[PDB]
Amino acid sequence: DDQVKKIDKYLYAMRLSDETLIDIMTRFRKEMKNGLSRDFNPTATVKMLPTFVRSIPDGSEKGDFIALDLGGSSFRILRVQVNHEKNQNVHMESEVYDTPENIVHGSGSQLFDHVAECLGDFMEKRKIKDKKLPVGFTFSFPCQQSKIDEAILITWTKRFKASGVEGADVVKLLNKAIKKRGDYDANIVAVVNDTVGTMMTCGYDDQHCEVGLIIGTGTNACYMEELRHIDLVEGDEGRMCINTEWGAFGDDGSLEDIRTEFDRAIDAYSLNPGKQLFEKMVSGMYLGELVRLILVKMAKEGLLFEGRITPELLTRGKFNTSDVSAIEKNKEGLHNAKEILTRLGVEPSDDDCVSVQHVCTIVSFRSANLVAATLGAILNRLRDNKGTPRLRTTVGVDGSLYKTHPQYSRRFHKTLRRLVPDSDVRFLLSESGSGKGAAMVTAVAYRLAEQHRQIEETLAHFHLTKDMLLEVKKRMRAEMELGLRKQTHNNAVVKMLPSFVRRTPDGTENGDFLALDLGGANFRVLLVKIRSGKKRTVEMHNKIYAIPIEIMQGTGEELFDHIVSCISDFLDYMGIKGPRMPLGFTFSFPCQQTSLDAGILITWTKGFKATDCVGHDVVTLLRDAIKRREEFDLDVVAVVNDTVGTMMTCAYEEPTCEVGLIVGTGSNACYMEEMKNVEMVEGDQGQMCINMEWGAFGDNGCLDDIRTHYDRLVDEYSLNAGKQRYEKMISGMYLGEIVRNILIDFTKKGFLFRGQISETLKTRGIFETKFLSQIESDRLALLQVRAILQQLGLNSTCDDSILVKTVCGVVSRRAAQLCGAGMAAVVDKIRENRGLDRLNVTVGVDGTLYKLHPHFSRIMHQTVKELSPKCNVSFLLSEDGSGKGAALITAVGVRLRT
Ligand SMILES: Nc1ncnc2c1ncn2[C@@H]1O[C@H](COP(=O)(O)OP(=O)(O)O)[C@@H](O)[C@H]1O
Ligand SMILES: Nc1ncnc2c1ncn2[C@@H]1O[C@H](COP(=O)(O)OP(=O)(O)O)[C@@H](O)[C@H]1O
Ligand SMILES: OC[C@H]1O[C@H](O)[C@H](O)[C@@H](O)[C@@H]1O
Ligand SMILES: OC[C@H]1O[C@H](O)[C@H](O)[C@@H](O)[C@@H]1O
Repeated sequence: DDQVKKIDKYLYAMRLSDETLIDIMTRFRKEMKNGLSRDFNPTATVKMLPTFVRSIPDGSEKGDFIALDLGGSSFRILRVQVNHEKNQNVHMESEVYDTPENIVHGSGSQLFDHVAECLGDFMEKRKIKDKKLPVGFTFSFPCQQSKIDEAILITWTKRFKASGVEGADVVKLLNKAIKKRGDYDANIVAVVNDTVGTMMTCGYDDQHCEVGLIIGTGTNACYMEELRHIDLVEGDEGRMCINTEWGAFGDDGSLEDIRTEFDRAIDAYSLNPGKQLFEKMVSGMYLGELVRLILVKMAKEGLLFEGRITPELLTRGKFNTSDVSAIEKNKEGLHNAKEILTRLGVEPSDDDCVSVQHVCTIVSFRSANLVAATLGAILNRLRDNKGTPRLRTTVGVDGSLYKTHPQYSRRFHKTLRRLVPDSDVRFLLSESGSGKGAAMVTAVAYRLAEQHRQIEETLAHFHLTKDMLLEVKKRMRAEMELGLRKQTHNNAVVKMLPSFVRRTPDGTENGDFLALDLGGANFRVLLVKIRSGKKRTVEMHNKIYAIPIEIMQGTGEELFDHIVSCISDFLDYMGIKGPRMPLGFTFSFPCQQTSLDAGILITWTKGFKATDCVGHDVVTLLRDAIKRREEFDLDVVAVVNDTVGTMMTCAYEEPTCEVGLIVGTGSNACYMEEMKNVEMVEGDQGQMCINMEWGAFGDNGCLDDIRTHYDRLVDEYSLNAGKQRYEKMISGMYLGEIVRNILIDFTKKGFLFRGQISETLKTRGIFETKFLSQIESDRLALLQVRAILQQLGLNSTCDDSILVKTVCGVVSRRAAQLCGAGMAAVVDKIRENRGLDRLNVTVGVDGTLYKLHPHFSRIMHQTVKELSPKCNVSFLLSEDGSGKGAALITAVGVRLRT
């Protein structure tokens, strides 16, 4: 009773109470929250690192893996087969590799060369060098991880201290060392902390396992947190294992009232002074040394060995944690004490043995009590997250100390259960080591890496390099030349059609005009009033009319009768009476014009297919339909492409506007060409607006090297298969179908929607590009991308939505770069043709995809700037539509009759 009582007094501060433990538990509860917070994380001592392991095993894991295990008391390499054969969950084989102090304390290169070598030897011996076994790495040190296959070493701890590793991705260093060998290939697909491996190993057996605990060389814990509490990981969806790195608790000085002189001593002479302070009161690397420091002070005070002090006793590290364990054994402890102390150079008495045993008890029990306190905090946190009165959970544990001390685990469990009386906790020893667990992570990581690889390979076909874009630019220029030249115009796919509009607005136009706008999303009839002079004005009125697909694809007589019926209506709607008014017809299809007011339809594009129209003058068609109605009369003065109307609308105010662009249902462009270059039109004086009909670029195969399997599909299922190829990679009518076809392929490969091709995904048109703009600028819940995808009819996961958003982006980005390259050809032709060093030019633009898409216009302007650097291009969106410009065209037309 005496001795122990006095020893209790001497080490009174090492013998913590339940009140103190509860205090410590509450301090740890607060550090966990700081760790997880985006505000305090940078200055949190308990790092709460995301591990990217979002579940314990589910039973679907299967494969043949290699697992490395570095950082604990032994460096191990294992080959782990999981459900690789029926009636054998797991099968394991292992090897320990001697890794002396000079490697652990030397250079990083030397360290990772050593790991690569042992891995080589391991594969060599088992002849598995060609099996392509995915590798998992258990690396028990704090790491910064943004994905499962990256591990940026934050700080060395425990016995390791190799230069050049802190701040480096150890996957990359390990890859580098293996490459240097040149002996074999190794696919490192996952890195995990040993706490995480333990949790996964135990989780494979028990589905209630939510915590991984190590009490070995060092100490740490991981547990399953809710994504909504993990501020540094995007998403509020589900759970993710957090590696607490609890050894660093108190590094800021918050446990200074618990720490003793002994703690301070061991810390000051360790490899990492002032770091991992909590761990230094708890783990196997330090307990023996704490005991030795206490025995030295006691000896010095003549409380032990009659003051005898040997140099062996004074040698740091000479009394290890194994000695503590031996000494605390029930029957042989005192005897072991005797032998152990006898070897210290002393001649310990029997009382000395009892005293030393008690010092070992106090040190090892304080450790157990401390870990109980911190684990209690994690258990309370889980209980709060689950929201129930009682907590049922399994803690998987590993570590030499916990496995070999004769009393520790018992005492730790007891105290833990006392401190968290609301929990029903099971402790499951991890008898197979971290490797089994690592393998389970590895299996999942490997499966996902294979899916990502295939998705990337598919999407890479849509990526266009700058050089590729410069080549598209070059080809567009080449086709422009072909269409403008007499010799080659007839077999040129980019027709370069004269519009018979020879100048931009001169400011004198004025009058009241009617105009039609046919071919885009909305058919419209307009009334436009233009007034010049002191303060010019334009006044416009319009009405949209529907054109059912049966009339768009019925007979020309029916289509024009419909147009005439809508004009009739609009005249009544506006109260237009009096003499026949001039009218400008914007008809957005390729026409061969012989004059402003004559235009023979060359082919239908987009969704129109009315019969007896192709090869007819559409002004004549309109004129005929007005005569059939025999009511109003009209003076059709002009037939105009929408590109050309758009340009004129923008050039009303901008003298630099000499280009028109449409990116809506279809895509096309127009620009002012010099008459000397327009060889299909007699005259070499002045300019002429040319309707490129650029949609058809590629119809001769010139873009076959960039069209993908999905482009081919869209064209093959289209109304005009083989035609308008360039347009089909850019415009509104087509991007949605490119996306849809990519989604279907990914769903069949099992990368999206659970492998379910929902009858509405199999339905063409459903990926409207209306929803393409919507999906491409979202929320963070992507809760937006969900209602879009569900309304139609599938059921996303947040992983799902993401993929859908990425696919959309790849398609729209390529569309805008393609569009850019064509525009880069047009402005550099204008520049180069006028002999200028730089060209300041405005492009009047319109179209629904251009107007509504969040990134199209930006990406496209950037491309133009990169591909034609000596041109400074301003893109001005029309507010008014083609109407103001069709009216201006009509005014000049009237004027030119006189
Ligand atoms: N909070 C504590 N901190 C340190 N040592 C303690 C503490 N509580 C009890 N002890 C010591 O632990 C021992 C009791 O061990 P315990 O596990 O409860 O019973 P047993 O003797 O079977 O191991 C005694 O040596 C006692 O002085
Ligand atoms: N939110 C959107 N994002 C991108 N493109 C869209 C969006 N909504 C509609 N579109 C596309 O815009 C096109 C129509 O534009 P346009 O040809 O100029 O017709 P209009 O202006 O007369 O309505 C369609 O092909 C449609 O798929
Ligand atoms: O090996 C046990 C623990 O040792 C240390 O404290 C390391 O920081 C931690 O990464 C590890 O989990
Ligand atoms: O409406 C935009 C474009 O769609 C198509 O490409 C039509 O051929 C073209 O004439 C029109 O400019």
